[PDB]
Amino acid sequence: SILDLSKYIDKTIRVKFQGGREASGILKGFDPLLNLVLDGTIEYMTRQLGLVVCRGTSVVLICPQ
Amino acid sequence: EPLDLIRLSLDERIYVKMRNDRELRGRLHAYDQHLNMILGDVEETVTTIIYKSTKRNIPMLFVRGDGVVLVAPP
Amino acid sequence: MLPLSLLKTAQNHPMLVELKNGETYNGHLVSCDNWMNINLREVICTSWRMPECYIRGSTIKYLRIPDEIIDMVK
Amino acid sequence: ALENYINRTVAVITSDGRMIVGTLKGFDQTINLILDESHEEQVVLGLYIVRGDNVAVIGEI
Amino acid sequence: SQLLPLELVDKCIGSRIHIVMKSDKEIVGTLLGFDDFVNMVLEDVTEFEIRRITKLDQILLNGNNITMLVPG
Amino acid sequence: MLFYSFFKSLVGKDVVVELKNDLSICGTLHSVDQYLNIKLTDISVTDPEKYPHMLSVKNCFIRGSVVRYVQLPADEVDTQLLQDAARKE
Amino acid sequence: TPSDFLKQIIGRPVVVKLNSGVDYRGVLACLDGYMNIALEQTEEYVNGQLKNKYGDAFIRGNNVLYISTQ
Repeated sequence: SILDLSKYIDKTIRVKFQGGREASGILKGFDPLLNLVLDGTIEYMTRQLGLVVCRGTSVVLICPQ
Repeated sequence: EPLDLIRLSLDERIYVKMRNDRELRGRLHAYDQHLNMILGDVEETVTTIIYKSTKRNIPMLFVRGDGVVLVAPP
Repeated sequence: MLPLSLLKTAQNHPMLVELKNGETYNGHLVSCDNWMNINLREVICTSWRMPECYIRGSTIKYLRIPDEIIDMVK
Repeated sequence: ALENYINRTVAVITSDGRMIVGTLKGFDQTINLILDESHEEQVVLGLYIVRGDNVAVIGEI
Repeated sequence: SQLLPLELVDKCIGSRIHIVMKSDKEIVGTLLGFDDFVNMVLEDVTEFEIRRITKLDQILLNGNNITMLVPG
Repeated sequence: MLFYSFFKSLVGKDVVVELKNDLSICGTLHSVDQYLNIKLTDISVTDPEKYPHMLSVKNCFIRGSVVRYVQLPADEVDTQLLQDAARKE
Repeated sequence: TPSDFLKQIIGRPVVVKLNSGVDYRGVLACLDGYMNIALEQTEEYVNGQLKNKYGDAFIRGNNVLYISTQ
């Protein structure tokens, strides 16, 4: 993969999703398909979820925080 | 299997729903897994917001499968 | 030359990506793959300055290249 | 195949109904077009990369 | 040491889950199972637009439009 | 793979193509591919309002994914062939 | 585990919901790997209003959001 997600883990990231969703969370886990596991997940649509899993296939953009 | 039960109606009048509130009725001539379609003697109705427009194509319209929602009989 | 090759060798250049979203992104290019997924450094995004960004290929509309481009890769 | 269009000027219609004029330089199997001297009349850029997704229509002029 | 996401879905099997589409729809029910494409089997699922329906039995939810999964 | 074959049997025929964005283009089918991309020669305007912003250009590459309908004439197509080949798949 | 499901409920009564919000109640004749469905069922749940009644139907698998039993 072109992005080394290893650095990010235990770091707060900002992910845009296809369909106009923003999510900010703490990167707990990830895969080669770019599915993520986020912690303290807040979804800006304020919406608070917790430990979420984000489908890599709709993962549209990813920055830090 | 759902694609075979479509072979079932070949040469049999069919009713087709497409994205964008359009509806076709015509005689099934051909289809593919993509549910691409050829129909003949087919009338299309477009509902635009309420009015409905029509369009006739007797000879043989082809239809790209990706717009297709439903395929049944009138 | 092919889009992908062009990007592949435009590594280290500056470019401006339009998203399907309507978002403009100004950055220097760091990595590209065959899906056209991008990583950029020194980033500014317009509806925000960031260190690094990742962009899925399927969400790009078009990429403005620096005019240097042809001479820099080739 | 878009091969007969290489290095010639083209009309480009995007799916959203927008219209471009450019030199077609590169193109791939996914219809990613590589473009030069583009105009949308105000010039957009000297070099630009465009996604196959956005292409409705190419015309040779 | 890495936590794989599919492993996170695996352990929420038989639990309550919220499934958040890429649209403004949401489903909460018991997670019965999932595949590699993350198609999803829910049981007795509430359907919401952000209450549309109370489902009784088993729902296959197409992984295609799934955006977020939330245990609990 | 079938509709490719079909379109190949349609070359040098006049057809009317309707794309999703409400654009309508008459012309001569010169080429056909696996994506069902079409190439038309001798571009022309079927309808007054839909027709996009062209003129001098006479040849177009149309992306398959952007076509809704292809308009055909009962004369251009053997129906029975089609039917048994569709059965065949 | 999803395949087992597709084979478990065939011939049971199901609601199939499409991307557009339309819903189709009918009997499950079959279903393939691409989510194509064989239905021939009514288009209205009840309260909103029944929009069509069709005996046999095909639902394009790209459009399906879910397949649910009652």
